[PDB]
Amino acid sequence: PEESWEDDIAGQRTFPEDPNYPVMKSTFKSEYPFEKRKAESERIADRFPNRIPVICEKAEKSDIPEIDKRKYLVPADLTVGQFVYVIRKRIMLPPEKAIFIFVNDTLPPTAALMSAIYQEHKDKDGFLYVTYSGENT
Amino acid sequence: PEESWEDDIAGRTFPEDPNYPVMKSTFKSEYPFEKRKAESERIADRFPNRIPVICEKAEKSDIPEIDKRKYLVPADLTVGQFVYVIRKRIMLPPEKAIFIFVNDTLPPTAALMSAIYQEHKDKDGFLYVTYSGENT
Amino acid sequence: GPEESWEDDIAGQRTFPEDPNYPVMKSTFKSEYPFEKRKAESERIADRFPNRIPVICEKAEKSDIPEIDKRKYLVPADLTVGQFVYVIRKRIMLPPEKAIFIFVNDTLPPTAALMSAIYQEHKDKDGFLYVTYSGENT
Amino acid sequence: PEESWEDDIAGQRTFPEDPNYPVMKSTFKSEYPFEKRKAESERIADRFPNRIPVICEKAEKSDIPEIDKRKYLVPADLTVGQFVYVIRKRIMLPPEKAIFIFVNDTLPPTAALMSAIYQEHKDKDGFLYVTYSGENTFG
Amino acid sequence: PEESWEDDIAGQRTFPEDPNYPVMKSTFKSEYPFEKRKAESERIADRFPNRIPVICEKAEKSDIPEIDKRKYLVPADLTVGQFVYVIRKRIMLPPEKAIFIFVNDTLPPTAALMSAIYQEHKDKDGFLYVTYSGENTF
Amino acid sequence: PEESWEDDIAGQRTFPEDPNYPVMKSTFKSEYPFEKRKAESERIADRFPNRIPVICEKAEKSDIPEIDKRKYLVPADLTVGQFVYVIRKRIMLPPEKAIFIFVNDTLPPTAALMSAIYQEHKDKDGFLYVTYSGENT
Amino acid sequence: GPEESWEDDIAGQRTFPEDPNYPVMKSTFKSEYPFEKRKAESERIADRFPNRIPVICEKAEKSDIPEIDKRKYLVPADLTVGQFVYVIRKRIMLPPEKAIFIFVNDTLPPTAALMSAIYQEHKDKDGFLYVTYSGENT
Repeated sequence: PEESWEDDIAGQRTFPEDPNYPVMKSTFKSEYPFEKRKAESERIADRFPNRIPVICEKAEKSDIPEIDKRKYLVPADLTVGQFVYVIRKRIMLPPEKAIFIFVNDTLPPTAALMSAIYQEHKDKDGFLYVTYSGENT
Repeated sequence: PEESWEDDIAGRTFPEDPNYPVMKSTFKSEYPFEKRKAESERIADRFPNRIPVICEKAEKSDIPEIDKRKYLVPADLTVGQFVYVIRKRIMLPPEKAIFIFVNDTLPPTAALMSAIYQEHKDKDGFLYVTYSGENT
Repeated sequence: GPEESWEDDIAGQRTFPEDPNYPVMKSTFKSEYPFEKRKAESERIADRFPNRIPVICEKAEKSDIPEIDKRKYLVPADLTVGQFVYVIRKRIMLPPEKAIFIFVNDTLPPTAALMSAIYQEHKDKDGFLYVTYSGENT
Repeated sequence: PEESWEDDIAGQRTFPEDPNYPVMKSTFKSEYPFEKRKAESERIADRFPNRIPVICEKAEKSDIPEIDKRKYLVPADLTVGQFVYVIRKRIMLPPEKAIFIFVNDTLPPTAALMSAIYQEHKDKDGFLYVTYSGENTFG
Repeated sequence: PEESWEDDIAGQRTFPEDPNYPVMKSTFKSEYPFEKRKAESERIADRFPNRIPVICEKAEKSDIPEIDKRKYLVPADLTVGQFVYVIRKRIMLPPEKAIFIFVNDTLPPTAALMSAIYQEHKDKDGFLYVTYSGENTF
Repeated sequence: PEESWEDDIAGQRTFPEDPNYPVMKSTFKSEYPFEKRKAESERIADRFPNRIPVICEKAEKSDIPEIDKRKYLVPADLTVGQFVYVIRKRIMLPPEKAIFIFVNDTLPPTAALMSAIYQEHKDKDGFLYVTYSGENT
Repeated sequence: GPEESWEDDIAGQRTFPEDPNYPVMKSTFKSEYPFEKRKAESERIADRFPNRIPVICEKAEKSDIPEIDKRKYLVPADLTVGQFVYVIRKRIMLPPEKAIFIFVNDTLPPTAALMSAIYQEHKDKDGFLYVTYSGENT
């Protein structure tokens, strides 16, 4: 025959997390040496003008959802608030939950342009590093 | 497998996040007078020949923000030059007008920032400047 | 959280361009106010401040000398031209190595002329003494 | 807003002279060749019959106030003293300060008529040159 | 620009005399000691043999105009009247107003020669002192 | 600073008479009544006994110089000629010009004594009136 | 104008020269008047003064005795020569210490002679008696 679809994953209305699923996420900087990161940023900047290459990773201690995407090609004219919404849609965080982002331990203002934040805060490797979190540090 | 760069964000008009909570308060409201006067005193002692400007956006204006509001302006700079410093900091395109206000007046372009400071400095030693995309 | 620190990050700049789109317009004093208002004003101020010459001091249009937002000067009658000139200098923060010139009726008043005497001969029909300053004699 | 009047200069501890306001003082004679000057004095004689045309300039070394007027059309019937008072009014020299005038380096008597002083002391170019000072700069 | 001539003194309400204009000249005899005066007159006689050396000053109480010349080298053949006209022309006294002169408080006749007046009235110091006035006081 | 002597009058092309110098040009007799004149001559007779009191005035039609002295106290022994020289010197008439004197409209001889002239011609008031002139009437 | 004062300023002086140009015609009576006029005059006198001798009395030319302007003398007929001589002496004011002489036709008339008798003998054809006076006897 053929298997039928059944809505049977009711759970005990708390769904426990698997006790032994060992996925070992690392920081972007730790996975790639500096020279590789700089070559990549130069290549992306050349290939995508008017785009800010953002490495966006989750704060270590925050239970805000993760996602497998950390590379964001942000149009230079986007505001901080707009980029934050891009992240929200990507991780599918419901609007009632706050989201915060950090560039070097500071909360960028909503109406600042990503290009300006980049101009001030880009890494020596050419990327803009952004941490996102569900709680203010 | 490494993650690929994708030009997938350019996709209409871009809505603002509904719950991204930054303080967004005025400098004077965040710090008491005595702390502010102490700061301006120290900066005057630390950076001679510099005008310490607290530069903030007018609340009702949709001109971009930036995270810098403390500006150490060389005393010989003109108003117009300082305005350009603000523009480049917030990256306002040149086709868009920018205005600044000291005591609710548009200071002249060719005035020296040192003279504007001498006339308009706050009781706490700072020069408070508001920037805007409009002049209402 | 962390307070913004002061950075001396503007002085090191290679250049300092003037802003290309800061649309402030400086009007002539006479052009902003009708005659009868200005005459009423000069009378009112003269009455309120005896022993004072009320001067409207504005920058010559073609001069790149610094401007300033003060143009109403309540000058002691006993001051000389030179002393008043120094008052203007200090107000606009023009460094002393830079020459400064002023004009009443498009003529350069001599130092040690008294402002009271300059006023006696050159006061406007509206009661103010109009003085133009410039960094380049014209 | 509109700019308000403030009496903010009267309370100054001092009032220095400007260190770089360069006025180029030139004697009237040095500014014009003899031809222009004689032509002018003649024109004035024809146009202003009962008037003595006086070029009145400050003695260089004197601390008396200056003024930008140096051409004085003095009615001929005026005495020296009356003309001197005209100078005082024009430069606003306070009465407690003496003032001196000189024609050909001499102090004319107060009751001489300007017409007579002109008759004897007029320049070859038709003008009467008188220098004023706050002291006797020829004694 | 260039200063223009203005007939701006003639319209004045009044014409007061200056309140602090100094008189550096008293009577000729009192300003110089006798020996200097006699030496001077001798010098003039040597240099000018056909000249009467006159010290001519205004009477004290007279409002007739003054003049700065008090030394007159009068030709000996001049009449009193001719010398009187010389004084009138020097001080610019209009002909409609009378002029009088005095030697030793007396009016010399209009047709006496100045040499004769000198011969009788010369001072001990060699000069002839003449007082002029607009009225007959003595 | 002292006024210098300048020969600035002799140069002149002409020398006009003053148009308004009003000095009385009148005769001694018209200025004083007979009583005052006789009183004066009597006082003089007492005060100067050996002196002849002469009132010497110019003929009015004559252009000869005047002088302010008209009272002459003449030594009794002087001749007419000597007295004439006294008049000439007082008025400074140059010798090349003739001089005449008249007593009662007659030319007295140069060698008569003034005392004799007085004896014959004295006025009723006690004076001797003498007219001098540059012309002979 | 104060009254001229009397001054004894002539007698003082050291010399008293005669005027160098006082030209009075010295002329004898006969030379000035023709015989007809003289005779006519003497006849008029003879009718008008019948008891008077008409004498023309003039000074001798070379004599330094004083002159006088009277030369016509109407002499009382009873006068002696000497009395008439005294009349001459007093008219010319010759002091008595000095001698006086008179001449009729170059001869000295006696003192006690009557003038009428001298006239009878010496009268001119023109009717006058001519007498010359002098300080010497020629």
